[PDB]
Amino acid sequence: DWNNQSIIKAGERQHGIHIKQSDGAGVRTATGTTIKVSGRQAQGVLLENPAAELRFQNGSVTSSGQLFDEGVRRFLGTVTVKAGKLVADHATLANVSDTRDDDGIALYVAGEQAQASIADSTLQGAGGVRVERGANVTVQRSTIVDGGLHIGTLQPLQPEDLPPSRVVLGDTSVTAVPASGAPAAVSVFGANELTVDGGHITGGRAAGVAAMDGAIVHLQRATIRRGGWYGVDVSDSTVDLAQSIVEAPQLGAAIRAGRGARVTVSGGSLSAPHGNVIETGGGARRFPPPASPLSITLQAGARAQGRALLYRVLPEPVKLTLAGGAQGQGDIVATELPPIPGASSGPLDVALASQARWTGATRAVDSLSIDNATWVMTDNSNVGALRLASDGSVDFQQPAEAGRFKVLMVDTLAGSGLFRMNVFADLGLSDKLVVMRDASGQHRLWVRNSGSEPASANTMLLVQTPRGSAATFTLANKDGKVDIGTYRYRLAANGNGQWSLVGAKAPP
Amino acid sequence: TSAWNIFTSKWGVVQASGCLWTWGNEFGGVNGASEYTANTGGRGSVYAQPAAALFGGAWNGTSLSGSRAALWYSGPSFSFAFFGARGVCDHLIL
Amino acid sequence: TSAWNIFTSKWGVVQASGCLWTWGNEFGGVNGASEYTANTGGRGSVYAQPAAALFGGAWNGTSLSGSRAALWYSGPSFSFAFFGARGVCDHLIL
Ligand SMILES: [Mg+2]
Repeated sequence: DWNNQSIIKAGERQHGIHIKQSDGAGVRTATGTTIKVSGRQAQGVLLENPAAELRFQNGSVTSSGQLFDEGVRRFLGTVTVKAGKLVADHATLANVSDTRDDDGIALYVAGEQAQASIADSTLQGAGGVRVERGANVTVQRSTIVDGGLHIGTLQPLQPEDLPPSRVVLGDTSVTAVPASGAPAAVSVFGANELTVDGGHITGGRAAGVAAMDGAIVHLQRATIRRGGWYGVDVSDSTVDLAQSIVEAPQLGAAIRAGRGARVTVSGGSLSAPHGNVIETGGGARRFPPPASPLSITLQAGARAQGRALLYRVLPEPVKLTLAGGAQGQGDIVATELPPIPGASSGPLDVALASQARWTGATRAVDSLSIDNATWVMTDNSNVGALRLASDGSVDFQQPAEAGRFKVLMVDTLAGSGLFRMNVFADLGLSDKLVVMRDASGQHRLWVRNSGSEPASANTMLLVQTPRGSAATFTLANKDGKVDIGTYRYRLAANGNGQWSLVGAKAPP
Repeated sequence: TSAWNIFTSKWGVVQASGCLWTWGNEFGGVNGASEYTANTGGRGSVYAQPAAALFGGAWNGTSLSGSRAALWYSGPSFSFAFFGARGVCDHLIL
Repeated sequence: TSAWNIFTSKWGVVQASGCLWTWGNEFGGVNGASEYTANTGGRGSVYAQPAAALFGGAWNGTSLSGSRAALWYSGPSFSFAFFGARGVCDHLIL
C-alpha cells in the first residue's frame, strides 16, 4: 500500500498514518516508508481500528510534537495502537522533544484489542515503551534505548476494573538512562504479565525491575545491572528468576520483596559485594490473617553472594528457602529494634533442603530447619528452634586463627542431624553447642582436630542441654573415638545433659 | 522500675515521656498501601496513607524515650496499648 | 445518582464529601522526583516533594468517599476537575 515514500507532516495534529475507527476493515502494509511528524499533538502512526492490521517494514517513524490526549490526561506515544494489530520489522521508532513538555513515549499499546509485535526494531525517547489496559505485545531482537518498559499503572484516580496485559520479550535489551528520570528500567503494576527470555535489562533510578500490586513476572536468562539501587523490587506479586544474573552496588540489594511477595530464583546468580542479597520490608501493609508470608526460594543450583544473604526489615514475617543444591553465602540480619516496642512480630524462618548450602552466621533467625543440607557456620550464632533430618548438618567452619572457637546457641533442638565441631586439644578448648530451653532426638558429633599435640589428657565440654533433656549424642568419628597425638578421646554425657569429650592415654 | 516524677517536665507536664506514646498531629514517615483501603472505622478509604506521628516513647522503650522521641511508622488506624494522647491548645491573651 | 443533601454534615457543611476532593493543608504520602524540579509556576524548584493531602473523595469516587477519605498521591502542582477546596479558620472568643 505505501512504498518508499516520505510522508512528513509538520501539520499540527496531522498524523503520518492514521487508520480511522470505521475506515476499511482489512490488511494495510508499508515498506521503506520513513515518517516524520513535527506537528504538536500528532503521532507518527495512530492505529484505532479493531479490524485493521498495519505492517511496517524497513521504515522509520519519528515525531517531535508534544503528544498527549485529554482523555484522562495521559500522554500518548509516537506510535499508538488503541485497536488493531501492529507488525514492526526492522524499524526505528523515535520521539524527540522536551522533559517538561513531552514524556517521549516511543510506543504505546492500550486497550482490549490493541496488539503489537516489534521485531528487530529499535525504540527511543525518554518515555520508552508503554503498555496497558488489556493490550498484548511481543518484542523480539529489539532495543529500548533510553526510556524503559512500563506495563500498567496504579490508580488513575478511579477503580481498576480488570483485563490483564501480556508482554513477551525475545532477547531484546531494555535500558533506562539516568537522564530519562524513569524510576525503574522495567516496571509492572497491577494484574499484568511479563515474560522475558534473555536480554540485558539495565538502568532504573531506584530498581531494575519493579513488580507491584499483583504482577506476574517471569525473567529467564535475563541479566540485570545498574549502569540505594535494587535489582528486582516486588510487592504483593510473583517473580521468577531462571538462569538470570543480578548485580547490585554497595548501597543496595539484588532483591527487595515485601508485602506478601513470592520470589523464586532457579539457577542463575545474585551478587551484592558490599550490600544485601535479599531485603524484606519498607512499605507497611498490616493484616492479622497470615496471608502469603512473603517467601523467597533459591533453588536448582542458584548462586548468591553478599555481605548479608538476607536483611530483614523488621515486623514482616519471612520464609527463606535454599533447596535443589543452591548455595548462598551471606549473613542474615534483622534491624535489632522493632518499630513498636511490645507488639507481635512474626518469625524469620529459613529452610535448608535437598542438597543446599548456606554459609554464614546469624543471631536473627527464628526457626532454622536443615534437611539433607548443610549450614556452614562462620561465626557465633543464635537460632530459636533448630530442627534436623536426613543427614542435615551444621558444619562449624575451621578457624584460620588457632584457639578461636565458635559457639552456637539454640532455644530448642529436635529431629536428627550431624554437627562438625573444632577441637583444640593442647589448649583444652572446643566449639560448643548450647541448647537453652528444650533438646530432643538423636544427634551426631564429628570432631575435627584443629590444635594438635596435647600435654596431658583433658576433658572439653561440647554440648549443653537443659535439666534431664531427652537428647542423645554420639561421637561420629569412626569407632566412636578420635586420636589426637598419643591420646584417645570419647564422648561421655555427665550429670544434667552435659556432653564432654573425656579421653586418656591411647592403648599401646 | 523508675518513679513517675522522674518524667515531669519543666512546666509540670506529668509523665511527659517514656510512659505512653502520645499520638501527634503531623503526618509523614512510612506510607501504607499505594491502593485504596477502607480502614477508617467505615468512613471512607485511604491511599498511600502516611504514618501519623507518635511522641515521647512508652514505658517499655528504655533508651529510646524522651522529649524528642519520635515514631513515624504507625498508620492512623493502628491501635495499641502503648498509644494514648495528650491535648494542647493555643494561649489566648486579651 | 444521589441528592446534594445526602452529603450534608452534622454542622451543615454542604456537599461535605463524595463530591470534590478538597485540597488539605498537610504533606505526606507519595513523593515526587528526587531532583530539583521547577513546577511551581515559575517561583522556584522542589526537591523530593511530598504529595498534598486531598480529603472527602469526589463524585466518581464510589464508595471510597466519606468523612475520612484521604488521597496522598497528588503533588501540589497537579490539577484536575475533581480537585477543589473548602476553607477553615479558628474560632475567636472574646
Ligand atoms: Mg502539619
